[PDB]
Amino acid sequence: GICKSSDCIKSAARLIQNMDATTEPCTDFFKYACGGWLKRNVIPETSSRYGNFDILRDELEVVLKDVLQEPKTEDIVAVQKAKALYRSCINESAIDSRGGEPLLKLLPDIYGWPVATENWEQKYGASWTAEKAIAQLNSKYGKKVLINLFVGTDDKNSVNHVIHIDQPRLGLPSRDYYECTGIYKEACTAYVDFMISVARLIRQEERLPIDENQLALEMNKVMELEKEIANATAKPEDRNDPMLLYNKMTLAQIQNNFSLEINGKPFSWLNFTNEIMSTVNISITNEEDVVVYAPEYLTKLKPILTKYSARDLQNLMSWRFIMDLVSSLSRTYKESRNAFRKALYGTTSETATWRRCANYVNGNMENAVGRLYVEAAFAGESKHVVEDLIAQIREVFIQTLDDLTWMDAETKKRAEEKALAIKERIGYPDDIVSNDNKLNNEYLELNYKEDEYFENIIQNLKFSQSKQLKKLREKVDKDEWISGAAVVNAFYSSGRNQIVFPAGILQPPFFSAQQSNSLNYGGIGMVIGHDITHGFDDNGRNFNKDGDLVDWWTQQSASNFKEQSQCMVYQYGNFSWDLAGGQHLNGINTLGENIADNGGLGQAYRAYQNYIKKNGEEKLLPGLDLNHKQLFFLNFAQVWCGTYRPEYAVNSIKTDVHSPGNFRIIGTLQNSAEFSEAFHCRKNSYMNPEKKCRVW
Amino acid sequence: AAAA
Ligand SMILES: *[C@@H]1O[C@H](CO)[C@@H](O)[C@H](O)[C@H]1NC(C)=O
Ligand SMILES: *[C@@H]1O[C@H](CO)[C@@H](O)[C@H](O)[C@H]1NC(C)=O
Ligand SMILES: *[C@@H]1O[C@H](CO)[C@@H](O)[C@H](O)[C@H]1NC(C)=O
Ligand SMILES: *[C@@H]1O[C@H](CO)[C@@H](O)[C@H](O)[C@H]1NC(C)=O
Ligand SMILES: [Cl-]
Ligand SMILES: [Cl-]
Ligand SMILES: [Zn+2]
Repeated sequence: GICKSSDCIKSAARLIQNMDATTEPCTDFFKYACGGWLKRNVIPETSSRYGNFDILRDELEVVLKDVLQEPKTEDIVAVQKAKALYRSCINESAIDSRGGEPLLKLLPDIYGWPVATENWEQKYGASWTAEKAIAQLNSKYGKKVLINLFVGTDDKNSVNHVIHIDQPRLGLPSRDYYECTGIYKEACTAYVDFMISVARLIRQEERLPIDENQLALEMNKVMELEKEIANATAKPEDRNDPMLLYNKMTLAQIQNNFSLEINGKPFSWLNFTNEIMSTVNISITNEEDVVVYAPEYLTKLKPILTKYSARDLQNLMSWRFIMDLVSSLSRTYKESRNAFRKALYGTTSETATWRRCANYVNGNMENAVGRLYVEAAFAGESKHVVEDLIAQIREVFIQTLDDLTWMDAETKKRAEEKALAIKERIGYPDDIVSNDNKLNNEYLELNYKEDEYFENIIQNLKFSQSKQLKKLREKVDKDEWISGAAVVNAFYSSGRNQIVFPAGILQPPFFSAQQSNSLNYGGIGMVIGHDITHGFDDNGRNFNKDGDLVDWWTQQSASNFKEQSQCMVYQYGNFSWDLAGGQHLNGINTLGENIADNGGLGQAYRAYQNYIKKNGEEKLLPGLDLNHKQLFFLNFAQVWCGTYRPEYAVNSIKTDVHSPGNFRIIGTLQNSAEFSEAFHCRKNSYMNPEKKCRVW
Repeated sequence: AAAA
């Protein structure tokens, strides 16, 4: 009766080893499905979180090591530069011998770092301008400080690019940290102690007199400046609706509305925008359209930067860039970083050098490392099987529209328009394997020296930023993938109306051609539904079938969506996370991902029921009293098995737009009538409550 | 995104 094939057994073993059958599925399904995993596994010293995703990403890093470390004579140019970059990164001897020499060479190009400079006012401060200072970091190194000017896809014309103006990403994980009291006092102290440590080492390098009280004063001033900038930034709750965010206006208007006075000299946006864009030979006039995402920030910024000199501002601007570079320097500089990462993430040790490097080259040469990965790990024939499952779930999503009692039939037709217009990107672009020319031409502008890691990373910062600003006048590439192939994740692009499933997630426990379809639908099936559902989530649902920010919702169907989805906002809002000192989840920040989980699992289950009706049942797995209907739900839960450090649990609640592992399982299965039926759970039990939140 |  039951299956007895190697791939059936591997499934059973993993399923049994992970689950704890001495717990009631109706009392706590997380502790039921993962209890076995929790008992055996402990968070590694280098990790802040650990689970199925983080184990697979660590298993993916091993595969990247194997290919990058060993050269081959048959390898093309694009590959050689990837492997050369890896060898340059892992050579500790070569890096350590330089010390902070590469940084001292670079500081002059970014108008120096005043705290670790002598007579700065005369050297730079004299002929210093807010435009050229912020523009250098932005244009040369891709570092956005005070003003975050970048070039991206236009929300109302998804084929066109346009200059965006937004608030900058802060030094600490979220604006919430800059209170610096209670749970944040630890991090804020370490952050300023990290500033001083790096400042001290640079002065020792330059042979200047170390005055401890002068370092402490100047760097607490940098903390004071960033506290004001942090307070001026809008909360994630006020950036949820993209219609209220998108505010297109010309540079002419921006100068009239959002004028600034930095170090006496009034700020010129025309001079500033050109200083950046002139790097790639493109002229900007006052009649240039600019999507301002943070108008309230710029308004609040005016009175902040009027009471701070060029010194105080360049101390922050230079520090914010140095902070990133520290990990590309000697062990002496990396020591000060690891101290700060203990307070923030809870990690007692530094990530293995070969793991940091494998990921760095994978991030700066996606297609090159993607080729090496899919050549080794990924099959290729599996791409056919996934394409079918996506088509099945896409149809199952449309089938559900007719059943929905809160959408008028005109909005249902417009929802089917987007649903059928969703493009699917599976595994990898076939270009990187077959077409060698295109791949070599991508990294042609890059020349790496094996004994010059810091010059290599600074080169990659130019190549990246240059590649982006180039696109301002270009029609967006429809063929260009958003993610590389060597990634354990899955994405949706609102701008392209595109679902993406890299080769990294097309593996157990999510998908395998051999393993039971129950597990496939429970794993990848839910993920496919999730990223489809992102097309119609709180942000997702404001974008048409061409990925344009246009309203296609009736004032009743829209009003209903809010009313219906407000359920999940309250549900997840009423979850106290023990690992984060019993703080409640931000139900508004997590809504988008929560909607996608609840929608995806439901869509995935129906797609499996359509498979049951069409293909009948399949041989059960050994050593398990669970039937095929349950193994679907068990596999879904085992996807999210894992635990967090308290230091990063705090970090997670404020930043992460995802709910933590345990509540993604509980939250959705509480809202699943099919789960309660499959596991025969009584009404009023914790995993089967009366009120059930539903959207898709 | 599914995870971070
Ligand atoms: C590391 O760099 C040093 C200094 O340039 C060089 O002598 C050595 O060959 C490199 N080591 C390896 C293992 O590549
Ligand atoms: C921070 O911003 C709020 C408004 O969001 C304002 O009331 C307050 O004065 C600002 N400064 C401080 C130090 O709280
Ligand atoms: C911006 O102003 C500065 C100072 O007057 C000037 O050197 C620079 O040429 C101007 N614009 C550009 C695009 O460089
Ligand atoms: C818990 O749910 C109740 C009822 O929906 C609601 O009044 C309350 O706001 C929720 N708690 C939160 C979001 O903290
Ligand atoms: Cl900043
Ligand atoms: Cl860091
Ligand atoms: Zn998602």
